[PDB]
Amino acid sequence: TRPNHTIYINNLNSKIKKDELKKSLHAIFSRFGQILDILVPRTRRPRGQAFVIFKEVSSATNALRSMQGFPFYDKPMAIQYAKTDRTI
RNA sequence: GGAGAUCUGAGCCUGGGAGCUCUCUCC
Repeated sequence: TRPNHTIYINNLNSKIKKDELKKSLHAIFSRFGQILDILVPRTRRPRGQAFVIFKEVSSATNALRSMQGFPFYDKPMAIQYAKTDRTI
């Protein structure tokens, strides 16, 4: 995998409501750059993943470096570049 | 077809979870 506009975040707290997770993620990650969209897809098992789609790849690069393993609702976030870029 | 719904709908797969499908609601 190589850098792209989208970061993949998992190990998120499954006990937090979706919309509050999407809101907090936006508030925390927006400092790195403009966010085009935040996705918290409906998993078969309880939600524990999200995609943050930045406008520039550099914003994703810095977002991934800074927030790697950072506590988030009492859990360290595991961050990667999204397998497939989710920008349309 | 599209958009949603399960720690608060379900089966299978996996067995160190970015899997497949169904069901329901709305358009």
